[PDB]
Amino acid sequence: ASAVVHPGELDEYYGFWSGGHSGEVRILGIPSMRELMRIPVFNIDSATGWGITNESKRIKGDSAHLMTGDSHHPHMSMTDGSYNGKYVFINDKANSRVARIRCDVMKTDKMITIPNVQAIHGLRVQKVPYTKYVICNGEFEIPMNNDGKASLEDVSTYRSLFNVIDAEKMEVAFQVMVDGNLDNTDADYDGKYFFSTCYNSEMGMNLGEMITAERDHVVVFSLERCLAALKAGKFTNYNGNKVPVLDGRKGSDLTRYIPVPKSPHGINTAPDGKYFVANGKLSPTVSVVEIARLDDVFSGKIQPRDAIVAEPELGLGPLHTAFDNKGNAFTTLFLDSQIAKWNIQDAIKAYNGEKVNYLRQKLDVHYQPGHNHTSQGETRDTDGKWLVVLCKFSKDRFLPVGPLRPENDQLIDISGDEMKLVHDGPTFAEPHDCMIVHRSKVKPQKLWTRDDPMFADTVAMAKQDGVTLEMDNKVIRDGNKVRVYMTSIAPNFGMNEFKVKLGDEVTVVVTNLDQVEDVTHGFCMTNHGVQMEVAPQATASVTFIANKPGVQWYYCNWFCHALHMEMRGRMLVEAL
Amino acid sequence: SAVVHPGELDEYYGFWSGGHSGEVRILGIPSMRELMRIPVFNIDSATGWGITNESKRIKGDSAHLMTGDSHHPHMSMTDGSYNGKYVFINDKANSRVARIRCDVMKTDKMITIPNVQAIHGLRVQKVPYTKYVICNGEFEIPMNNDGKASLEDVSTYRSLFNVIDAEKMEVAFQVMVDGNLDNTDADYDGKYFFSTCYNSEMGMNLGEMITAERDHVVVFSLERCLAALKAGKFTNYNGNKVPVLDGRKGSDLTRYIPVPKSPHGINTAPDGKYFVANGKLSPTVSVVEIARLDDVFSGKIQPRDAIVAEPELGLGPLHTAFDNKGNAFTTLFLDSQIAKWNIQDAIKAYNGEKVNYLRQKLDVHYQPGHNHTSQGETRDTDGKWLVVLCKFSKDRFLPVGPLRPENDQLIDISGDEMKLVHDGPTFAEPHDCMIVHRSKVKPQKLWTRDDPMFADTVAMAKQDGVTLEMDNKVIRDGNKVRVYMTSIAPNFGMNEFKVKLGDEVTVVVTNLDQVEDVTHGFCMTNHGVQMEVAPQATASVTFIANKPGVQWYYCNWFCHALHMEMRGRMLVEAL
Ligand SMILES: [Ca+2]
Ligand SMILES: [Ca+2]
Repeated sequence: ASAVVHPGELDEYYGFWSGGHSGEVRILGIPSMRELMRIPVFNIDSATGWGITNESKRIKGDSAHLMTGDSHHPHMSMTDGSYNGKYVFINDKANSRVARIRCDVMKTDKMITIPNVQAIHGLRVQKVPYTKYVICNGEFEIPMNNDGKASLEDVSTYRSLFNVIDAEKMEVAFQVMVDGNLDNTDADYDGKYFFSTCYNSEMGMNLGEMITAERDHVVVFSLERCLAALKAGKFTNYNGNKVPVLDGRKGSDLTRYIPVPKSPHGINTAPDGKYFVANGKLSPTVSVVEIARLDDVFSGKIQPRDAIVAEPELGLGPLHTAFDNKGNAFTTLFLDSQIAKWNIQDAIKAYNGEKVNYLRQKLDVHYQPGHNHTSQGETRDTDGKWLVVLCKFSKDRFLPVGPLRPENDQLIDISGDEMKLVHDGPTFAEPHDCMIVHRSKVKPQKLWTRDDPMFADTVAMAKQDGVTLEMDNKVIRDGNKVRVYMTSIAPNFGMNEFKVKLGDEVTVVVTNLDQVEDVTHGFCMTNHGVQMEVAPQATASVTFIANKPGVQWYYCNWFCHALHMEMRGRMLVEAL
Repeated sequence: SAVVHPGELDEYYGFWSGGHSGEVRILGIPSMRELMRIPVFNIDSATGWGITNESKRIKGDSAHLMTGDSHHPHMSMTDGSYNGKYVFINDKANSRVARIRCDVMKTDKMITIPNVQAIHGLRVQKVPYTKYVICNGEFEIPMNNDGKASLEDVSTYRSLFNVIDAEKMEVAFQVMVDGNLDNTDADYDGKYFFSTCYNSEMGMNLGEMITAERDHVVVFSLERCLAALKAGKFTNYNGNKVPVLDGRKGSDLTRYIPVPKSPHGINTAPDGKYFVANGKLSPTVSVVEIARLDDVFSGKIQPRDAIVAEPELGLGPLHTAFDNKGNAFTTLFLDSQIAKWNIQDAIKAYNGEKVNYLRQKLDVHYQPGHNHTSQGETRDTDGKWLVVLCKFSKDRFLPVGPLRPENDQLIDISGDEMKLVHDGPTFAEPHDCMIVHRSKVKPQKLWTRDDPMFADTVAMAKQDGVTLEMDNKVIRDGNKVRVYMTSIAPNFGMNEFKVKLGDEVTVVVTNLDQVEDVTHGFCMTNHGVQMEVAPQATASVTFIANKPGVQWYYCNWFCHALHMEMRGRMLVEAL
């Protein structure tokens, strides 16, 4: 289509982007490819104070002390295989966390550390009947009792686990121990199966060992059999936690292993729910599995390789596949630096021995593509309009900026069934993955509400102090703790000064009482490394030590009003 | 045209304030795409800036701060033209100034400015080159801010103007003033600097800060300040050695020009002939003829005689940029417009001639703060592009919840009518930006082993007998362990190493690839530790091995087809 969005025109879709090594999630407008917002997740965000405010530290829980992460796969909750706009889930590979973003407020509301695992890589959502579960893979291999004693160097004890999270509760429902490691994951359109690639079926501890096998596998998980095993008590608990771990190693009836060449990476469900495609990586192929054959693999009527219905050669380094609404597939070729457009039914005919061309087109991309994604492509609403390709090396595509270069997110018009590159988008910190949802499916709110759970503990603290946040400007003294409750209505804080003793632990609680959307305030204590966003009708709080004597100005750092520079007051720190 | 198609390059670099995010951003102009984020005052998960030992060294006395608010990014000049060497940037929130090296596009120096609170305006000396960087303390505090008798005694409170030696990155001197300070600029002669003041009242609340019908612009004579310093006419405060000069009203070092009303921006015209101070609460700007300043200093004329026009423009004038034709573009925050006006016509109208100085008002969306033209703060001003930094985007973009982006609007000014061409959503309210032609900036492609940015790490390795270009070694030092490893994609030079529970582990990684932008990373899983390791760079991080058992480290950057396999084990032995 046209990719130009002129002033006063709106984008058609939201993109929820991996922030990659930055630890954030980004909202893009499609097709303009402009970044509309950054949602802080695993990072310490100076702009909003996410990671330093008390409300955000509470959400981070057991990981509040961590300052970094690597945001991998962002995916939105579905009802009957269509996006429902409620949540976006995102994993941190670096510290094995999963977080949930509420789309009403576009902030992270839950975060959990997955036990018993190291490195959560693939993450997707259950599609059908709705996102009951979020699925994600432990990529690295570690002992279940990883205590630094006899298991430390004993590779025969090392395991990777597949993780099934209750999406609404944001708690791990169960884990499945597998043979090999795990890489990417996806779900069917029936609510019956989940499936993951494995690159280290060898359980190798160095690169050479991890690339010896001509075929690793896709492991398929039967949800029905897993739930039955759980109900029958056929699980183990490890590490003093209560997460049930099921045994899905070879020999189990919970899982089946389909051999796939070679150290495969992406695994992608076709939007008709008929097939999934596993991407060959070191083999110049993709492997196509017919989902309707999985029951026969589980019953032992056919062998796991009998579920493969095509295995077309495409090119060098296939990593990831996306789909249009017409039966075609778009596969990234990392080493050839192309997208291969191919037709699934023709690839099936060719696997059956028919002399038929399945390859439609190869498009040069710039350069070294990882994942690629189509508009609404992971749902039944796939529309065949846009393809976005996440290229890892931008080389000559942008002005030079030094020894660290941006990545290149390339937008391709696939609407004419003939692919045309229309935009090179420089991006920071190597987004891994993204998703594209039509604007009609996402409806954020304009104002916070006073009962929001995200600052409910801070409200409860105020109530214990006898403070009404909507009304009060009060200083509560609790020994060497000081709790300062202030209102803000642009261009004024509700207190012009307050006094504390040197060394006091000061918690400032600010409530923005403006009632107009977009009138964001901030609170910054100068020279203390403290700043935070205070959104309309929100309460936010930060705790710091008053370890600097004398006059210490606080101010509203956000431009909320013509007189915002004058929206400041003094913390007066008395000497001992 | 503002379209940059695939395989075409932008014409200019923009160096953008990251606002409350604490970073600096590099944009392509006119595409308005963000090419890079340079970490400064923030803790950058992508690169490890703020957690690596190299970056904490650079941060010095502020390595413990996790936040900042990056204000005014400006590039060094030679004879009033950008020279591409440095970009300087202030942190208002914690009173710091940092320097970015443009060869590697990383921050190389950072200092906390003493005796002050809240650095707002920052600009560079233009002529004969950027010898000095100039910046303002916005808030008013005692010089002996000890929490004793001065605490509530407002008569002790002061703001200081700060002159930094750009090449040394040390404060050269400070000038104490009456009133506070807001924005600043420099002439094109190397004679004068000048700052706005909104709190000439020394008010401690909003009402008190807006009582005066005129506050002022304070003009600093560089020659007189240098002479006073050499004569020993300075004081030191707070046990530091920064010389503070007395520029209060009546000093020979400064002159105070009355300007209505709580003014904000102050902007030098590209011919060096005028500066414009922006009226804010007064619907005017005040135009000063720079050549009159010597006569203000000698007493031949009085300070208000420096003003040659004070045209009414509209409600809330905040900031002025210039084309290459004698026109000015002033943001009107309250009217939500840009006013295009002609300086010489405004002077004629001030002198009673029946001439219209207002060329056009363009609606912007919405509530503009600063605005900037392409090469506009230099002699190379080309009159092609104007960017306007609007604070409220309202309905301009798809809705994203209670926090909305700002709107950076690109306007084609190359013809007689201003034409809006692009709305750019931006994060965290950029305060200010600059636009430099691509030909003036020439970054390098690879680091070199002698770079000062990791020299202390190299010197540590040398004390251990380690040659970083060759060695994969573990050094044991009591409860400290130093691990030196090479990386050549797709392999680290070690597949595993052993430590004891509770050891303080420093991992030093040197990337030996010789191809541009084959970036590696090092991440210690579940430890909150990750960093960029650029080609030919060394990077290091220190953490406690407080988790027993197998702890995988991996290359988080996609450096090779086999990057997922580029990983090894830290084996943490139980006690
Ligand atoms: Ca393998
Ligand atoms: Ca005033």
